[PDB]
Amino acid sequence: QHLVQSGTQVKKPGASVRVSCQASGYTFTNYILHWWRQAPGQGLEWMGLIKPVFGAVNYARQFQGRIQLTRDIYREIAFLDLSGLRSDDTAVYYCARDESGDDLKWHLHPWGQGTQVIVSPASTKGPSVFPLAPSSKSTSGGTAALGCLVKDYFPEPVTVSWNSGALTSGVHTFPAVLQSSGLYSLSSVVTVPSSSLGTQTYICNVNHKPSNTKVDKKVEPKS
Amino acid sequence: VWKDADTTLFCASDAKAHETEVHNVWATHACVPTDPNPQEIHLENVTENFNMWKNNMVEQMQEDVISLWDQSLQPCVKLTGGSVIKQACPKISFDPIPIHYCTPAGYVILKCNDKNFNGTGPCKNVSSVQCTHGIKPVVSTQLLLNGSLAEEEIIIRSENLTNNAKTIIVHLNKSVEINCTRPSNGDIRKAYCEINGTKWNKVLKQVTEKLKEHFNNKTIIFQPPSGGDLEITMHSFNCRGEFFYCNTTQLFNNTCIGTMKGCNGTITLPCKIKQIINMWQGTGQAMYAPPIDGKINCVSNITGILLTRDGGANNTSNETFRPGGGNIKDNWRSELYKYKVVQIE
Amino acid sequence: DIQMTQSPSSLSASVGDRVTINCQAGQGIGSSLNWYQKKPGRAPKLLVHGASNLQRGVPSRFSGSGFHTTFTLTISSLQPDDVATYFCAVFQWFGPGTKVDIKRTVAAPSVFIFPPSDEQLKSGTASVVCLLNNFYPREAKVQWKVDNALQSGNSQESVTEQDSKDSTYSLSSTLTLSKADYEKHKVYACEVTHQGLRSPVTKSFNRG
Ligand SMILES: *[C@@H]1O[C@H](CO)[C@@H](O)[C@H](O)[C@H]1NC(C)=O
Ligand SMILES: *[C@@H]1O[C@H](CO)[C@@H](O)[C@H](O)[C@H]1NC(C)=O
Ligand SMILES: *[C@@H]1O[C@H](CO)[C@@H](O)[C@H](O)[C@H]1NC(C)=O
Ligand SMILES: *[C@@H]1O[C@H](CO)[C@@H](O)[C@H](O)[C@H]1NC(C)=O
Ligand SMILES: *[C@@H]1O[C@H](CO)[C@@H](O)[C@H](O)[C@H]1NC(C)=O
Ligand SMILES: *[C@@H]1O[C@H](CO)[C@@H](O)[C@H](O)[C@H]1NC(C)=O
Ligand SMILES: *[C@@H]1O[C@H](CO)[C@@H](O)[C@H](O)[C@H]1NC(C)=O
Ligand SMILES: *[C@@H]1O[C@H](CO)[C@@H](O)[C@H](O)[C@H]1NC(C)=O
Ligand SMILES: *[C@@H]1O[C@H](CO)[C@@H](O)[C@H](O)[C@H]1NC(C)=O
Ligand SMILES: *[C@@H]1O[C@H](CO)[C@@H](O)[C@H](O)[C@H]1NC(C)=O
Repeated sequence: QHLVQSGTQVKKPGASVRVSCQASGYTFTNYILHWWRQAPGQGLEWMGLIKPVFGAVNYARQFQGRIQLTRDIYREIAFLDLSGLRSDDTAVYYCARDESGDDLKWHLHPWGQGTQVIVSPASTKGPSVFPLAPSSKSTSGGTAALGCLVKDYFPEPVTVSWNSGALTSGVHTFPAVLQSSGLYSLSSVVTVPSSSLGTQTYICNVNHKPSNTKVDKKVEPKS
Repeated sequence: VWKDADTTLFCASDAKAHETEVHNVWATHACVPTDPNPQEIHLENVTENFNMWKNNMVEQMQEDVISLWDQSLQPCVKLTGGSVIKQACPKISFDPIPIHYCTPAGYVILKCNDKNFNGTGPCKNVSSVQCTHGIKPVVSTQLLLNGSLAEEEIIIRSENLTNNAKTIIVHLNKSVEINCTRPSNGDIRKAYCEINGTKWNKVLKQVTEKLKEHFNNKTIIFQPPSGGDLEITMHSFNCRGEFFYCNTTQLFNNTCIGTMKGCNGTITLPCKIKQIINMWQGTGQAMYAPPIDGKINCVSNITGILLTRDGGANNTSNETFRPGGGNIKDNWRSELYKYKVVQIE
Repeated sequence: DIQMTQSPSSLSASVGDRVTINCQAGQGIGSSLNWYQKKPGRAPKLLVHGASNLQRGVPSRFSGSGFHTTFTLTISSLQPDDVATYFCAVFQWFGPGTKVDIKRTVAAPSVFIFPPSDEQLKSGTASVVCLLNNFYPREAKVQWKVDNALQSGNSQESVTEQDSKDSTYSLSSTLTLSKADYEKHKVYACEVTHQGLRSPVTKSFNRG
């Protein structure tokens, strides 16, 4: 009972995008698929449904003339085509199955893992990793704070680990944010005991696969 | 005293054991003869509730039709899965015949007799029969053919009108003949359907007026199907063993619903005959032999329409309906609506 | 549309406590209401369908009830993996939602401030980061002061998910200015206001 969706995709404004949804465990022709999307800072909205038997559809009124729901009854895979992409079309697109079956009661299970579609005029850019060097700012007795500022990267996402994963204690990698410049930015900090400074090395490992970027940033306190 | 129950039914018909037509052949070995003296008992003071959208009779009729088509229609090639199946494909005699569904000993079929019955709710006038009326298993999309008509007013059938995933079933009270013909003697697959526009548009207007009663007097608008295979985007049905595909754009002319010229007269729907079709069983595709020679003609009574309402927002002005179909269980529900199986306790 | 309302907007409770989430309807629904669990980065998860029927696989601690207009999702014993937004839904109509976290005794945030690095200033941009470490409840107000002047519209903050261990949050507010705007002022302050703070904490520094 699984629905696997295609990887995240980045498109220029005005282009088009196709999102696939591979069904796995069940009899594909027996259940209806619904399509949803959720923009950041927004609720879920229904885009349309599709009936695998004859490819029957029902598009949301606001997507008609842009949206095309199709499937492959043999491959057992559904598709979503959206043309004339806009900035507000940047969202996480979902496909879900109506487990109720023929009586169409909108019992949605399971869901796809969600495909992120980013519509931006920006091109792929590697991140700039800056240090948040520990200073005289110390709270909770010993424990001081240090981190890495990951600025100006595109597109999502980035991964951050410390000391090749050997350090997870006190680590807080924050959810990225989208700056007005069109690029993303992320902060990852880690609190460590003050006495550990100087004696112990702290390096944040930043990986940005969309640009094949791997950065080993050593963070040490300013004199 | 009784309760609702499900049981394995059996079918009855007046099929001849000598006929080479596929429906007669199947009904000969799968069904029993029709009861010469059928019994019907009225039940006074009895107010029973029905629900056409949850009736196991529908699921059982579907299984029969699945069985019928599987062993009747022999395509040349069967495009199911990765494997292909080539086999002999002789043209066959094809004409649907009435089928009665009957309950075994210990059960009985309750029949609603309310003229204004929309498939669900209670029924003040209930009777009991052993077998249903003769029901032809006519497989078609968009338009219901050779079925029964509603008494008095036109009936709009829906489980939940707010559920736009659900298919709406319009039950007409006046049949409209559709005249499909493949002329002899030069595209051998070109066909056409003749329909009296004056009669049709008069009916279609009354349909919108009835739809207005279910949607706060809003504006009713018809649009072609948003997408899908040709079987549902067009009026598809089987005639004389040949699969017809007719364009219904002219059957839902909003202009004709709102004393003009061009709406009165014979409407001619362009039709095609396809050897490669999509199987409604959900199996896949199947290629058949090229159409037979001579004049291929079918005359049917349009007794119902399958519709699908649109969703979304930013409307408030109008409601949009599109010609539905595809799931043939809807077809059976349009006939098995006034029946339900109960167990006598 | 079908009007959907959930109350309250957010909800807190300690581990092992009972939680009831309300859902109102603008019109009659009967039992056609379903419940979904939504976590960030995760797909929606069906908990209860048909108003009262529990979805297969979902633990029995979840309970659904309601008819017509009134509907209620109940969690008999709150667990840390139940920290999510919960939605009641009718067909394609979703409710506003209800955030639910684990309640903890109030914990004041540890405040740390970070001036922009040497490297970043060489590029021509300045970023000041203010860190709020391990606090509850999540309701925290961070205000930037630049030479005793309140700053807004040029700061972006981010919060982590609630810890499944100590039930705390962490916040990261970043103030971004150009190098020219940065060299102009001396004092850069980060005022933090939290329930666990009797007086608003202000951690600052001077440029240099
Ligand atoms: C009720 O059903 C009977 C058939 O059983 C029919 O003849 C009659 O018109 C209906 N009306 C009533 C209530 O008699
Ligand atoms: C038909 O009438 C019944 C009476 O109980 C009502 O409940 C139902 O909503 C109606 N069906 C529709 C949807 O037209
Ligand atoms: C079509 O309707 C006419 C009456 O209008 C009727 O005589 C004929 O039997 C019908 N055709 C069918 C149901 O085969
Ligand atoms: C069909 O039903 C409509 C109401 O829905 C009515 O106006 C019309 O007269 C009916 N036709 C017949 C022949 O009774
Ligand atoms: C159906 O249409 C064909 C072709 O015009 C015609 O020959 C035939 O007489 C028509 N049948 C009826 C019943 O109108
Ligand atoms: C078509 O229907 C109209 C209205 O009933 C009728 O006047 C006309 O005679 C019909 N045309 C035919 C049967 O050729
Ligand atoms: C039906 O005919 C109309 C008018 O030519 C056309 O716009 C439409 O595409 C046709 N439908 C199909 C699916 O063949
Ligand atoms: C609808 O009917 C009008 C009558 O004026 C006619 O002009 C028009 O061609 C029809 N539209 C279609 C394509 O069915
Ligand atoms: C409808 O009924 C008529 C008369 O019995 C028959 O000739 C025709 O084949 C039927 N139409 C279809 C396609 O079932
Ligand atoms: C669907 O139909 C039921 C009766 O079967 C009714 O009580 C309910 O209000 C309808 N659901 C919705 C959401 O309209």
